[PDB]
Amino acid sequence: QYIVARPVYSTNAFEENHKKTGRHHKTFLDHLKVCCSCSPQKAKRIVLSLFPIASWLPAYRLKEWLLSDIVSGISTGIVAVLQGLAFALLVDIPPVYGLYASFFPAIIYLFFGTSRHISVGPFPILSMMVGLAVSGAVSKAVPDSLLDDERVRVAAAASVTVLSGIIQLAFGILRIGFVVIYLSESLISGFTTAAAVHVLVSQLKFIFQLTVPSHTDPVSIFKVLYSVFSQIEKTNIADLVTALIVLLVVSIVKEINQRFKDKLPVPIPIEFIMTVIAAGVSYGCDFKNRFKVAVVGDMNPGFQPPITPDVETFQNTVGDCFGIAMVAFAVAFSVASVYSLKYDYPLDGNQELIALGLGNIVCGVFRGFAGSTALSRSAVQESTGGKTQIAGLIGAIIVLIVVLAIGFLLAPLQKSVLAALALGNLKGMLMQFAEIGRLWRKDKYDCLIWIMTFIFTIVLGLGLGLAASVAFQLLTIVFRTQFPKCSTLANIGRTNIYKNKKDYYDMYEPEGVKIFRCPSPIYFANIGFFRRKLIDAVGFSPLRILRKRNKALRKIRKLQKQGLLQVTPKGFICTVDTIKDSDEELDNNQIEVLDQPINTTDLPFHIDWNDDLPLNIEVPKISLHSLILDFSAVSFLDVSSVRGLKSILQEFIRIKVDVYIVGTDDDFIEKLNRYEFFDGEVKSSIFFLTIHDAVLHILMKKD
Amino acid sequence: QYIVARPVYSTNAFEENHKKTGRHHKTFLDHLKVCCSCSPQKAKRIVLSLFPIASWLPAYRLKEWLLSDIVSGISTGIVAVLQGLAFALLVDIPPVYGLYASFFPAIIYLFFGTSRHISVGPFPILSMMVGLAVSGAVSKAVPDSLLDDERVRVAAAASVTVLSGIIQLAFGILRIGFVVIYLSESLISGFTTAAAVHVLVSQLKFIFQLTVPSHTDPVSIFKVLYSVFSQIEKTNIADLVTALIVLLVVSIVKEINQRFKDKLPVPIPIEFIMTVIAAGVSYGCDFKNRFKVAVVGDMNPGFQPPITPDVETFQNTVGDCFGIAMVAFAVAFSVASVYSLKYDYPLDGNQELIALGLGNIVCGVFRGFAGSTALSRSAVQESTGGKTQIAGLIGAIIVLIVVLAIGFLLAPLQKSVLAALALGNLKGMLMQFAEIGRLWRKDKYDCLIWIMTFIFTIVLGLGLGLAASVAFQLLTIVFRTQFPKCSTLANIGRTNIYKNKKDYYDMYEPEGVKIFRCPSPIYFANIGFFRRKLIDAVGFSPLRILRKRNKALRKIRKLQKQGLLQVTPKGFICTVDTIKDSDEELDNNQIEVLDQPINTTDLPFHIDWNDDLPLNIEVPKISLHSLILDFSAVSFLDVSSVRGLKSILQEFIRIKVDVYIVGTDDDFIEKLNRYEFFDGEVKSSIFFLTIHDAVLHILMKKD
Ligand SMILES: CC(C)CCC[C@@H](C)[C@H]1CC[C@H]2[C@@H]3CC=C4C[C@@H](OC(=O)CCC(=O)O)CC[C@]4(C)[C@H]3CC[C@]12C
Ligand SMILES: CC(C)CCC[C@@H](C)[C@H]1CC[C@H]2[C@@H]3CC=C4C[C@@H](OC(=O)CCC(=O)O)CC[C@]4(C)[C@H]3CC[C@]12C
Ligand SMILES: CC(C)CCC[C@@H](C)[C@H]1CC[C@H]2[C@@H]3CC=C4C[C@@H](OC(=O)CCC(=O)O)CC[C@]4(C)[C@H]3CC[C@]12C
Ligand SMILES: CC(C)CCC[C@@H](C)[C@H]1CC[C@H]2[C@@H]3CC=C4C[C@@H](OC(=O)CCC(=O)O)CC[C@]4(C)[C@H]3CC[C@]12C
Ligand SMILES: CC(C)CCC[C@@H](C)[C@H]1CC[C@H]2[C@@H]3CC=C4C[C@@H](OC(=O)CCC(=O)O)CC[C@]4(C)[C@H]3CC[C@]12C
Ligand SMILES: CC(C)CCC[C@@H](C)[C@H]1CC[C@H]2[C@@H]3CC=C4C[C@@H](OC(=O)CCC(=O)O)CC[C@]4(C)[C@H]3CC[C@]12C
Ligand SMILES: CC(C)CCC[C@@H](C)[C@H]1CC[C@H]2[C@@H]3CC=C4C[C@@H](OC(=O)CCC(=O)O)CC[C@]4(C)[C@H]3CC[C@]12C
Ligand SMILES: CC(C)CCC[C@@H](C)[C@H]1CC[C@H]2[C@@H]3CC=C4C[C@@H](OC(=O)CCC(=O)O)CC[C@]4(C)[C@H]3CC[C@]12C
Ligand SMILES: Cc1c(CC(=O)O)c(=O)oc2c(C)c(OCc3cccc(Br)c3)ccc12
Ligand SMILES: Cc1c(CC(=O)O)c(=O)oc2c(C)c(OCc3cccc(Br)c3)ccc12
Repeated sequence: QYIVARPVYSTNAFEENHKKTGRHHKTFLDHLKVCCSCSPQKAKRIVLSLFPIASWLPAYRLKEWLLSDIVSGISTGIVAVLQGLAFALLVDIPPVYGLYASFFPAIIYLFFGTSRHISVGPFPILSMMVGLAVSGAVSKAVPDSLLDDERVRVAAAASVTVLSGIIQLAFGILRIGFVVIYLSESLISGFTTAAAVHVLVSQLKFIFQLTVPSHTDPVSIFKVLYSVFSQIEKTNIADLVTALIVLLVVSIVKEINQRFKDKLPVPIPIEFIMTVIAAGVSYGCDFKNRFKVAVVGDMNPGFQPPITPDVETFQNTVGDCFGIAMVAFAVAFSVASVYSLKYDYPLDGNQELIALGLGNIVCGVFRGFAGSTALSRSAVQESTGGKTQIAGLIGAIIVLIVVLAIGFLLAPLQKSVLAALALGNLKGMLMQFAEIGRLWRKDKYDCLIWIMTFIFTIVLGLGLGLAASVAFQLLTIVFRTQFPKCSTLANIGRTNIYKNKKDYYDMYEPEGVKIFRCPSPIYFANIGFFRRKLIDAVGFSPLRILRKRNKALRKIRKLQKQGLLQVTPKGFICTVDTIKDSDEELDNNQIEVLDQPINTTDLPFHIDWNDDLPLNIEVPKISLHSLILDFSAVSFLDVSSVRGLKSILQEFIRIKVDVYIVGTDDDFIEKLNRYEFFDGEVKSSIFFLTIHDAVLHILMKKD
Repeated sequence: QYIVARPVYSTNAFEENHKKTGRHHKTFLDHLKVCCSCSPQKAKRIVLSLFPIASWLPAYRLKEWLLSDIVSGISTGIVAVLQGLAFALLVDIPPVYGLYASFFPAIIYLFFGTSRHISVGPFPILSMMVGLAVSGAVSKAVPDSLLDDERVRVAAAASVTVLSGIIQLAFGILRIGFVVIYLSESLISGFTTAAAVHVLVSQLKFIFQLTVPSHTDPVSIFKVLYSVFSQIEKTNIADLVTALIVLLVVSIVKEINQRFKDKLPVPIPIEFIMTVIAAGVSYGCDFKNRFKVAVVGDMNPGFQPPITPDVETFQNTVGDCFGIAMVAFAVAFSVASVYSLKYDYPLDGNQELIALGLGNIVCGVFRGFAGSTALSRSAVQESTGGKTQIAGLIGAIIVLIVVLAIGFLLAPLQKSVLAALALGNLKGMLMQFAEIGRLWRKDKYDCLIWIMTFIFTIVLGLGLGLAASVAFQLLTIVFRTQFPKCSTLANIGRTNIYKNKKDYYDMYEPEGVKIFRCPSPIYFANIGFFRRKLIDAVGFSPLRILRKRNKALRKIRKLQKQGLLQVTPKGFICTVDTIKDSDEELDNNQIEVLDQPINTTDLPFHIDWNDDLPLNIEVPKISLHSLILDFSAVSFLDVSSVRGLKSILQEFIRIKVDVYIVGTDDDFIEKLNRYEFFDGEVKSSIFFLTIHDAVLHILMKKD
């Protein structure tokens, strides 16, 4: 049974009775001293962190990993070259550079990445942001045949990717890799759904084989839809039907692969065996002159010389570069986190940012585009049996083999099989659409975040949609605690349990005592509402009572000066039957005098202010004689709430009702001590430990 | 003394023992029914709210107000015409329209405003924002002698003010007048400081009588500084010296007016006598040909015909219109709130928005600009003795008299005495600069908001700086609770008081029990940090323990299948001296099997998992056998934190350690019931009332 026999504490007698350890809080000098205190072990640890490869390469086990690693590397390399060919078209650049986006960063990641399962490269939505940023750049560059336009587009892509990599490297160096926590789960869901719809709309111009002008940021998806639906009559029926059949069978075989896992190890690489089928069917049968199907151009073999990034493209695409870098880092961290949790190894987000930045910089310098890990490719690599990043090495080797020697294949490719392959990974993100119902029935509040994120992204394009969604998500925090369900507490069962005042039957509030609870932190957006709710719950504005008391005191002093009232130690003689009620109206610049606290030290009679006054003065009465604030859920006050709380406490103290604050820990009172909260009026003895402690102290003091 | 004797409760037995009132929460149908249920009393109340004038005109007391009201009206009218002349110059439009901005809205406010002390009109910040919006509008309008430029500027000003009034009216209709609470006190202070610097820089082109191009939003103050400092040699020494002397005398007299209040009622109207002596000195002595001082042009008497607002200017300045409307409403509410608190009358924010919108619309339709209440003018009107809005009527009457009959005056005005008068009321706002020190020594977190607001406003111009600062402040809200000071609790004095684990000496944690406290709400930005801190405090990742236990069970089952181990009710025979340790490496797509909950029902021996296992299995031991989460400060969980909490609770329950949640009220458990938090695993019996209740229940269950 709950049995306690302790003295009543008030966090002041408690501090005296129980001494503290007196821990020294960390200053600013010692922090700098300890981070700047270089040591050989610290240097070795920081170097190993900056070069994670040396951490695990000597620890590689050469018996149970090589076969699985090489198989996964081959499979992920094939899927990576196919995905690069598909994704390079989203930027309206020649597909050759796609191989670079699937080759250069991954190699760099091998020597700087900390994860062990993801497969670095391009993923479709990042490619779409690259394309949007490029279309913005070329349309804004001041001017000083189509191959020239393609070359300037690829130059813009390289520049934008180099700047994105520079931004990622700068973020990683500054050790601000904790930014990824500002993106909620609901915002991520909404962004994934909107991105799914965006990629579905953007692949249409390849499924139908039409020509669309490169649209811009303000409203992109709807413009692409309009321009692609205005020219249905100019479609290619053969390309449409082949895209539909390959997409349908790819989805079917993906469903079979997901359904059958135990009986089917090393899942069927339908992508390779089907791109080869499409290539073989196109070859010989000539789906380039018998039909008018667009075909991937002749691949020019060999690498390309690096080009310095353009300063003008840096200047014109800064905000979109910030956006693309943040999206890339967030996607990579979210993809790697699941595998890290599954296999239980440490993950360094900041090192991930550094590796991504270096990979992006290297790839962009060599005419590629921004890269990360792709969920579909990473899932393929892991499920095939990927163990370490050596699978990434084998994938890069396969991509290099394709880009160097085996390049005249994939040349008769249908240029729509790639689009269907890219869009076939849309099952998860589109099926995620069934999240409005769950959130609405669950929380009714994160559903608002999801819907607003979806609408904002769809309207604004992913460059600005993410930022607007983040702003709205941050605003929803203030929205949640904008109107706290402030309540009045009361005793239950004549014990030390206190609950809401409209929830039970055998309740008993102590006489002249009202207990208030505000179950949310009080900051700039809450102090007004908290003050209004507290005043309404109490039943009277303390300032009004104080002003009325001051006016009554002034009237009494005036009557005493006129001699109509004689001051006695007990009461007054009141040598008047009835006065004419010559109430005075105080002008401006003098009403503030009524705000001052009342001190009747001159008058021997201690006026009760609650029974009655001579000559029938107003003097409104108050039954409440003590107030306890249940600050058990208050988590932080900064400035405005502190000023409001100080004003409220001064107002209550001045009308001669004590106020007690209950439930706060030592950290809260320590923090409040800095705000100059305490002074000659609001002492430090108003803080207590538990509501029952406060009420017991009140009862002891009163009688 | 603190005496209590009650049974141990767990918010489930407590619910059964103490029945609830069963209050019916308001639905969506009843809310609509009650707001749509029109009633004659409700209609009368809503009409009186929509026309607050009829509320107080019959209640006017024509014995003690009329003299003070008329005096205040005359004084505020003189100061209002002077201020309008000064402020209209900030928009680079002829000063005539300034009178309109000081006349039209105020009259409208008389029939729609609810405040009783403020004086409606233009204030220099709103004029500057109008000027910036106009300069943006004319520079962006597609094209289809100097007076034509002035006429198009005034047309743009009228259009932008009409749109701002429309926005204000729309906001007031929608009853969203609570937006004004999103602006903290620190943000307000920073904005006022930056705006003081802005007005000081923008009055320079009049302080010296030069010519400056109308700069734009991106960086305005610095551009004006450069273009005004490149032409110091083209100044007017007479204008400079006269502006300096009028500034000096007005500052000195303001100082003596603040210092001397009791001995000097109805404060000296220094502005009126100063401008009249400046005009008299200019007249006759001809400060227009003896010197080259720019003067106010010949006033064209009479009103002007209304012009329809321009659609092109409407669409070109939507965002700046939103910004100016919000700034105007916030300024008016902040100015009126102080007086409402001083005189204790009801104040309606939504009605204030409606009145401001109607006034702005009427003024803009009649060729004026945006209007609000100015702190200087309102303070003058109140301190002179203003009692109600009739003083506003008298001020509007004086302005009308000036604009109709006495208009040839103020023509020999010096066009810099007005600038000096406008800038002389800046001391009380520039003295806010000494707020960085107070905040830094006080809170160290709102000082960041103040500095960021100052920098953002200075760099970006007010219209964008306000929005950027609001976004940063909303981000700071998350910043405060991004890294909660998570702590471990322990008993104090062998009683029901629990405190931090590094703050006392005679502490006693119960055996195998760790109590965790997270003193901040857990949302998307906190669940990862909370989980990491909790796991670190406990000392082991539960998932690792569960996986190792599952691996050990699989190995034991394999040995039993091979027959090397014989299962007995107590222990095993273990018919092997030592095995070769043929540890198996589980491949991918099968590791998740180790994640499944443990269930050794088939084996009769209940494995303790803490003493020892045959054949020297790893099986890490855990001393902790019960965990209590002090959810006394948790205020809200939405989705992501709920998912993380469910995962953590499942992980802990599966490794056979009970988990209890303590301190939450009925509202929190009711809310958590919706998130599908409870199921067959995490029952509803894990919630308790107090930490001592939880530990007492643990002790009772254990022994
Ligand atoms: C609060 C929620 C609803 C988000 C706010 C939505 C606005 C930011 C969107 C909605 C409608 C959009 C407009 C809809 C149509 C157009 C026309 C469009 O012009 C073209 O047709 C350009 C063609 C070309 O040059 O290729 C330029 C963007 C614009 C003004 C859009 C700008 C962005 C707007 C205002
Ligand atoms: C979230 C809120 C804003 C509700 C969404 C409303 C939509 C139904 C509206 C808002 C913006 C509108 C679009 C604004 C601009 C365009 C582009 C316009 O096409 C062009 O300008 C032609 C391009 C060219 O040929 O250069 C066709 C109409 C369309 C898709 C509009 C279709 C209807 C849209 C999507
Ligand atoms: C976390 C921080 C450190 C990352 C910021 C990214 C910088 C590495 C980028 C972003 C803005 C870039 C600048 C944007 C604009 C210019 C002006 C440009 O000057 C010109 O020659 C202008 C050309 C013209 O306008 O005619 C020189 C490069 C520079 C400094 C850029 C250099 C690279 C900068 C600093
Ligand atoms: C995330 C935190 C830790 C750092 C964020 C820093 C950025 C918000 C700032 C830092 C420097 C800024 C840049 C400084 C200089 C320039 C060049 C500027 O271009 C010009 O100088 C144009 C001049 C002309 O047109 O005459 C465009 C803005 C930009 C890219 C700025 C963009 C915003 C930047 C990257
Ligand atoms: C991160 C915090 C601390 C500061 C916020 C950074 C940006 C929001 C600001 C800082 C520097 C600003 C830039 C500074 C200089 C210019 C040049 C300016 O162009 C001119 O001055 C053209 C006129 C002329 O120079 O003749 C256009 C705005 C711009 C790009 C500014 C845009 C807004 C920027 C990037
Ligand atoms: C704390 C940081 C983030 C912001 C403050 C930095 C300032 C010291 C810099 C940043 C942008 C600069 C401005 C960028 C552009 C211009 C416009 C330029 O206007 C002109 O007349 C240029 C044309 C010419 O004179 O040839 C004058 C300098 C100025 C105000 C610069 C002055 C110095 C500024 C304000
Ligand atoms: C729900 C509440 C918050 C409503 C708030 C009001 C504003 C959002 C409305 C009121 C007036 C509206 C404007 C009134 C007139 C027009 C002209 C209209 O026509 C054009 O400018 C296009 C034709 C052309 O090119 O001339 C475009 C929308 C716009 C700017 C409107 C945009 C939306 C505004 C600002
Ligand atoms: C704050 C909440 C309560 C309401 C938010 C509404 C605004 C953010 C939206 C609603 C309607 C929008 C307007 C709808 C239409 C247009 C016309 C658009 O111009 C064009 O379509 C130009 C097309 C061309 O030039 O061909 C410019 C933006 C604007 C004013 C939009 C600006 C953003 C507005 C005011
Ligand atoms: C394009 C894409 C694909 C297509 C493919 O990989 O083939 C996918 O499968 O998953 C995605 C996921 C899960 C995404 O969310 C990650 C995220 C985390 C934090 C902030 C933000 Br913003 C985004 C974003 C894009 C994709
Ligand atoms: C122009 C101006 C003058 C000049 C004069 O009247 O002579 C003044 O004296 O005070 C001001 C104050 C105190 C201002 O802050 C009010 C505010 C409240 C809430 C949000 C925001 Br954003 C702003 C804004 C402008 C002025």
